[PDB]
Amino acid sequence: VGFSEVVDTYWLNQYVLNREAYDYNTIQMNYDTTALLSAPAVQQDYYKLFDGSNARDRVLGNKARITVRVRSIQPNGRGQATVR
Amino acid sequence: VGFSEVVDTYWLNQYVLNREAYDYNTIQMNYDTTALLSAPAVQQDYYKLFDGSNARDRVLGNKARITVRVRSIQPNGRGQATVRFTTQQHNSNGTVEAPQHQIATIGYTYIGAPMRSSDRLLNPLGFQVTSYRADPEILNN
Amino acid sequence: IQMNYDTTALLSAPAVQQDYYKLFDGSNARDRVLGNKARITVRVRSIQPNGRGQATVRFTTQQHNSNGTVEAPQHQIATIGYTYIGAPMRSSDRLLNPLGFQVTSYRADPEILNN
Amino acid sequence: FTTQQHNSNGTVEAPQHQIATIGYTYIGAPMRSSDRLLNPLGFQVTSYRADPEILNN
Repeated sequence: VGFSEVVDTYWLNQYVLNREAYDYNTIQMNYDTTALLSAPAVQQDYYKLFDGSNARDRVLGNKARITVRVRSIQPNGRGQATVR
Repeated sequence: VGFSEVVDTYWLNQYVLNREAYDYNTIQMNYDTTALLSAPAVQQDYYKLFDGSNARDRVLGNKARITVRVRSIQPNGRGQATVRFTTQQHNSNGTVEAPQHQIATIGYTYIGAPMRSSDRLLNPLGFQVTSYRADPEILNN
Repeated sequence: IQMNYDTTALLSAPAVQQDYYKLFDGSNARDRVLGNKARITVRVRSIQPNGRGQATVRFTTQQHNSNGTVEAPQHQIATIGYTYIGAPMRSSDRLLNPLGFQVTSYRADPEILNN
Repeated sequence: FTTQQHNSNGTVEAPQHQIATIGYTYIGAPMRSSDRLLNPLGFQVTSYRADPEILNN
């Protein structure tokens, strides 16, 4: 049975925007996307932002939302870039 | 060891194109259509784009126009999809501005068939945007 | 027009598509007569189905132009024979006609306003 | 044809415009006094529909 700069700046932008932004209505995709674009260490740091009494899910919840936009990204080396 | 979307993308396209686009000559239909395909919260956000001194109606007016086209839409969950599209500005002097790339995130549902002839002939399915945002795409290619 | 043109073809049986394409051919082509000097605005007032793939469309039309003038509006009635061919299998078609609407017969005559 | 609604509070609704399509025949004179004094010709509708008129004027 069983036998049968352009590219990096895009990812850096989408990562920051989705990571930092928040909307009760779309966050499940941004949340999973951020994790998909994060090393387990990073994923955990991110997941923790939605934990405890100060969780983004409780602080913003469905009462407030965060809008994020990237102005400029410039790579600076060997796996490293700055996002403004 | 050896053992080892069609309908929603249409509405999302038509919504973004009509919402983001502008032409003095056709905007009344795109404007009403956008509202018809929007939750009151969303409708208000949209209506406000035509208000004040920076209103699309005053900035573009009948001097400049916006052309919008959608490249690709991919649903990602439970009332949510990503729309990848472009936009450009044309004007009365015959010039064209460089095209921009944008990505919209749309939260949506359907409210069923409407009960007015002026609505059913535009949105029979009941498509409704409940949340909307669109950011510039950064072409880090 | 490029989108309306392709959309019309997308919603038309080959026989109908050809009838439509021909309106843009020859010296009397819409592309030469209207070109970029004049434009046509169309709005539908009412549609009522009457049978088995057939409906009546009551609509109006008017011509606008580059000199800022407008011709008196005309009234027309279309008779449309139609079916559906199901969902298309190309992204360029499904994002325009997912239902498969297709006109199999088409005519539109002037309305005589005997009011 | 046209149609309008009036009511007990003395108000009147805006008139609407409609168009009927009538399929018909005649069945000849009826054989009852209560019918011949109303439809002696035998008029009979065999199919009927009426849709709103769209005043695209």
